[PDB]
Amino acid sequence: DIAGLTPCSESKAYNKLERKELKVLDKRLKKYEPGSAPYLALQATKERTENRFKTYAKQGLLCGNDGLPHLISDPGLALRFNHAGEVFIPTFGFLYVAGYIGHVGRQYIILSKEDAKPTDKEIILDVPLALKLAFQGWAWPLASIQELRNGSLLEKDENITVSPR
Amino acid sequence: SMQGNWLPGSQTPAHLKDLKMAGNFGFDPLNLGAEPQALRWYQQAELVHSRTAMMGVAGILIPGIFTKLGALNVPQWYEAGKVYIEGEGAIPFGTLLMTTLFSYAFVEGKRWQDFRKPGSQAEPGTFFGLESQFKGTENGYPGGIFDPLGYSKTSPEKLDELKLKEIKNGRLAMVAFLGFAGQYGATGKGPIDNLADHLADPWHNTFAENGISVPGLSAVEQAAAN
Amino acid sequence: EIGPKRGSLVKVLRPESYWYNQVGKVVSVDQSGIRYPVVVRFENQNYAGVSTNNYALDEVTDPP
Amino acid sequence: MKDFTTYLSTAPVVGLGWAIFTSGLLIEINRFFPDPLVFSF
Amino acid sequence: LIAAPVAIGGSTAALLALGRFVFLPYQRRRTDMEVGPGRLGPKTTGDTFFDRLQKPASFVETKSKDPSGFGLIDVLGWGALGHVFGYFLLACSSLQDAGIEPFPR
Amino acid sequence: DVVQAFGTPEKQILIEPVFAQWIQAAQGKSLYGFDLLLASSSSPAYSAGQSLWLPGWLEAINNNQNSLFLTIGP
Amino acid sequence: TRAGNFAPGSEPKDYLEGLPGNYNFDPLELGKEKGTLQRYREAELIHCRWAMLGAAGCLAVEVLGLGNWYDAPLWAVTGDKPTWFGIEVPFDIATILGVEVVAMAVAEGLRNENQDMEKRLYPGGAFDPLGFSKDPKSFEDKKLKELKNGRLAMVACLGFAGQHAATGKPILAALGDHLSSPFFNNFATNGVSVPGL
Amino acid sequence: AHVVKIYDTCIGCTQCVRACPLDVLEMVPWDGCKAAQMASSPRTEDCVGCKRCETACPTDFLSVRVYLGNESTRSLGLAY
Amino acid sequence: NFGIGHRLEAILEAHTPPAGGLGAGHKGLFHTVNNSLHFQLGLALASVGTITSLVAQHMYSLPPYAYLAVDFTT
Ligand code: CLA
Ligand code: CLA
Ligand code: CLA
Ligand SMILES: CC(/C=C/C=C(C)/C=C/[C@@]12O[C@]1(C)C[C@@H](O)CC2(C)C)=C\C=C\C=C(C)\C=C\C=C(C)\C=C\[C@@]12O[C@]1(C)C[C@@H](O)CC2(C)C
Ligand SMILES: CC1=C(/C=C/C(C)=C/C=C\C(C)=C/C=C/C=C(C)\C=C\C=C(C)\C=C\C2=C(C)CCCC2(C)C)C(C)(C)CCC1
Repeated sequence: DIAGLTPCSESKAYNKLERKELKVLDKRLKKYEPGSAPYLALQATKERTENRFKTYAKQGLLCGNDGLPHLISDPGLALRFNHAGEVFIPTFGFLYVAGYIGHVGRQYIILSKEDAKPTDKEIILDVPLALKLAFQGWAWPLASIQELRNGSLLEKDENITVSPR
Repeated sequence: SMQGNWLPGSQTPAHLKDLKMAGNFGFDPLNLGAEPQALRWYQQAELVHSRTAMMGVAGILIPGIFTKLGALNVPQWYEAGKVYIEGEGAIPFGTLLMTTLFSYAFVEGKRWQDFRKPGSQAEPGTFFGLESQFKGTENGYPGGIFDPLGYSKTSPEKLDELKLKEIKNGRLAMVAFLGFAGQYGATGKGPIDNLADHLADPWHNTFAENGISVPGLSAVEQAAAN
Repeated sequence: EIGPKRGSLVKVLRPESYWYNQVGKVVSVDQSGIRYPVVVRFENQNYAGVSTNNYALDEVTDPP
Repeated sequence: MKDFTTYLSTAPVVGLGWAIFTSGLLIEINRFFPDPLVFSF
Repeated sequence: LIAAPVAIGGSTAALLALGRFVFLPYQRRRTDMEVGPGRLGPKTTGDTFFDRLQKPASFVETKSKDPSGFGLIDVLGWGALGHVFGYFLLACSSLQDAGIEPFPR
Repeated sequence: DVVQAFGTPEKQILIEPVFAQWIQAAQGKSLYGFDLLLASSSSPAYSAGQSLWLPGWLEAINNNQNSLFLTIGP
Repeated sequence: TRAGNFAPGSEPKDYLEGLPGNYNFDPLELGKEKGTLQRYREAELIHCRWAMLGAAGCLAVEVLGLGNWYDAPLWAVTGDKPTWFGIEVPFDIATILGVEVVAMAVAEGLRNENQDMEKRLYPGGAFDPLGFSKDPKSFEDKKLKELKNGRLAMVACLGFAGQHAATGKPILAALGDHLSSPFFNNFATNGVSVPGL
Repeated sequence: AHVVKIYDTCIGCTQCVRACPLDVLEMVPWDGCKAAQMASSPRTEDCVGCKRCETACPTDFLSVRVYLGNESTRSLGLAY
Repeated sequence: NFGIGHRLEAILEAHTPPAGGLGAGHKGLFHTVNNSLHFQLGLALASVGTITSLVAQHMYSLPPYAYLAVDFTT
């Protein structure tokens, strides 16, 4: 009960939205025989809607004055109250993959720039080495940290093209 | 030197071919240990993780074994925290956490300054005169009062045999504690009870039959049964 | 004779050049006493599309 | 096969193989699992 | 309420005494490192009527007859500080005796 | 927008503006329930100026009819 | 002349050599280029004395049982007469304010015109009635002192302010609480010291 | 008209005078380059500023520079 | 013209942080601002636009004119 938001389990507007969705989904059920493939698809859609409405509730989710679930973004407020699962862990979940992509791209860039006429490697990819780096990028933050520490991550400006202002 | 192989026929890394280490099996496909000081820091991290894994897994197992034998009523580890929190003569959780963090920060700063500057904790007149024995023999092997029974100041053969044994039981304990966490997460019971279920009924009690470990397998089994 | 060795990598310090703080390979150094006798070749083209440029003696140094 | 696998390592290995793999992967997570909002494991 | 004559007089006497016997040695050192002999010095250089306005006045360098360097302009400034402080104290007393408490409780 | 198109508006990402609501509660807005300073009677910031302009500012900021510090959603 | 090391095995920093109270402190290399280092010394050597005076005042109002340090500046509110050492002070709030803001002004003003660093740090002369600074060995011994207890004084003043910020209790009562039940009455049990307890 | 200036970085490739369809540029003998040639612009008032010489210039940066401004009846390319 | 006051060039040249935090600091900036009219114009326009934004954000939430809040279109 933070930011004036009621929990999804104890929200009247959430249940109103749920029963409105159930009503509009059951409206289309009356135009098909129960032993039909469109009827089976509509029943599967209704089951998925009910499962989504059940799982969104009692999962540390809040909604306020609209029946639509809200997300808590400030860490700490997502820690003492059970709201870390909204954005706290998935932030690191995205960042792990983003650093993975950046690290394997950097590894391919260095390992291609040390090859004769290296401009063709960007249009003519090599698959074994790119896949080898693709399955070696799980420990991307450790490699990035050690490369920053030893100085091979960055390059001396002396060797960087600089605008002549 | 090079003892065994984690994968026979695999191309061992160049920084592991002629490297004198405890439990070196060539297992570094990501080449995180190519840099030497990197390897030193990772060796120290593996040593501390493994040693606290010995302590943790022993706390899992020996009270659990004695509970299975009926000697003591000590509960399983996943509810033991709530058991002590709800106890009568209990230090509060905040006080315990802060005391643990303070003491571990002190000792880990000691170990850290040992790591960055070797033998730097032996500065004279710094820790009540007892710091003269705080010199580190090797990375992660301090010695001194950390070996009060004198089991390390012998010939190097039993010394690095013991180092290999320590790293082997430590890796085993680390995977064992990962297992304890996972098999509480899936089965919801203690590891001794899980071992009893697997010994008494191996086929019907496994990681595959439990739907948390591999989702969608239960649906496959139900569809195949019908 | 008065410039860098032919085939040696040099660093261009000319500010208005496209290859400022870049590394190029010397292909010829003129000995007739002209304004920009050092001729270098770069692996990356400029916006005009050329890869070679001429610089003076003070505009080239050995890269570290 | 050498000439063919040299062509197959150009643009479709990154423009099609990655695209199809990442797409169909994500399709199957969104299919077998329903639509999630909170990471509650 | 505090008597306004005695409050204003005490505040301006304290500020003038501070500015003469206390901060006058600290004063003019900032001017030695601001407009000093080797510093920026003159604001303007030209010799037209619109430049003589920026030139320093004629009554501010006449070696005022005080034993220290306390001139008329310094007297005016420190008296202004004293009047400001006395009015601040009187204003605080006026807020106090009206039954209104501005301080946190 | 595509989530609202598929008839399921509850699946849209509604990140609550916790920072600005926390600031508003720090200014005396009691709607969000954050019992911070200038909204609690025990805070020194509320006590300082409690008889100066707090009963006017609090009355003006707790009224949603005016445009002073409107309630903000996702 | 190095007193000790704040972390055993620290890198020897050459810009702190020879200073009184010399540990190998300052990780962030503050005042490394000299200059402000003299300013840092002349500011620390008086912050120490001011915290010493403040914590002495708090301990004197506590152990003699003449009031509480936080409740001491409460005579201005509600308009009752000030009392020092039990004896009623006949002065007025406006009067004490006036003498304070002119006396500290003249003190800092005549302090500011020393124009030499050694007297700015350690005046002596008129600021030496009994004269225990005459012996240079005892001078360095007393310079190593008043800095250790001075830094401890600054930490103690911060601790007094923080302790009365969380729990509105006298500091002597908090000391008695930590003496009685240390594992139940500590900084982690007051609630607002760390988030989440 | 416009201002056309040639700097000493020119090496006498005599292709900037071919790319200019107005006979603004000319090649004069020089001694600061291997080719012993230098671009000169005697008929600068006939230039329109089409920057074709700058396109044809191989030096980095450009040896021949054309600066716009002060348009006339010949610099605007007007046949009327 | 009087002996008291502050010199802008002295303040600009004096505010140079130690250890080369901003290099030379604000040294040589007084003549740069004074000689260049475009610098003063840009600073004035920046402050004027920022304060016009401030005026816009503060007029609607705190109306200073009677019956201005009732006039919605205004
Ligand atoms: C306790 C020690 C202490 C500390 C912490 C400071 C701290 C500071 N002093 Mg210093 N100072 C000290 C003691 C200290 N002082 C002493 C003892 C003296 C001698 C008397 C001085 C004399 C002194 C002078 C003379 C000056 C300072 C200044 C400064 C400030 C800037 C410092 C600097 O180099 O810029 C920081 C270093 C940088 C390299 C700047 C990088 C800035 C980045 C690039 C900008 C990032 C922008 C980013 C996108 C913003 C995003 C915001 C978002 C909303 C969009 C800083 C607040 C300067 C000042 O007043 O400035 C305020 C100044 O001119 N100091
Ligand atoms: C993997 C290679 C790679 C890496 C490590 C970086 C890293 C960076 N870029 Mg760059 N970028 C890349 C490729 C890369 N970029 C490509 C291919 C483009 C063209 C679309 C750009 C366009 C670009 C712009 C326009 C900007 C950056 C910026 C940045 C910085 C911010 C980080 C970020 O996420 O930016 C965001 C990056 C993107 C939006 C590009 C995403 C494109 C994909 C993900 C890259 C695909 C590469 C591929 C997977 C590698 C092959 C793998 C190998 C195994 C075969 C950072 C320095 C910003 C900057 O300057 O900040 C300092 C900035 O403004 N980048
Ligand atoms: C940047 C903005 C943004 C953000 C933050 C999101 C975020 C989200 N959207 Mg939205 N969306 C976006 C843009 C965005 N989307 C756009 C532009 C469109 C229009 C095309 C949509 C259209 C859209 C629809 C129509 C739906 C979503 C849904 C979702 C959810 C995805 C959850 C999921 O699939 O499970 C989590 C997914 C994963 C964890 C993926 C797994 C990938 C990681 C890396 C693990 C790797 C897999 C595997 C283990 C790897 C190991 C094996 C491998 C080596 C082979 C999430 C709330 C769905 C939802 O749930 O609604 C709430 C939904 O119904 N969105
Ligand atoms: C805490 C403190 C200073 C702390 C400094 C720290 C942490 C320094 C940090 C760094 O080291 C790091 C971490 C790392 C380094 O790389 C950098 C530096 C920067 C060096 C000073 C307190 C300084 C505290 C002082 C001066 C206290 C003065 C108290 C007075 C005057 C009290 C008076 C009264 O209490 C009475 C007597 C009675 C009451 O009724 C009324 C009142 C008025 C309250
Ligand atoms: C000679 C002599 C003397 C005397 C002196 C005197 C007498 C002086 C003068 C005078 C004084 C004694 C003072 C002065 C002052 C000045 C000034 C200049 C002031 C000012 C003020 C002001 C500015 C104010 C303001 C305000 C207002 C208007 C209102 C409101 C508030 C305020 C505050 C804001 C003696 C004996 C000591 C010694 C010997 C010699």
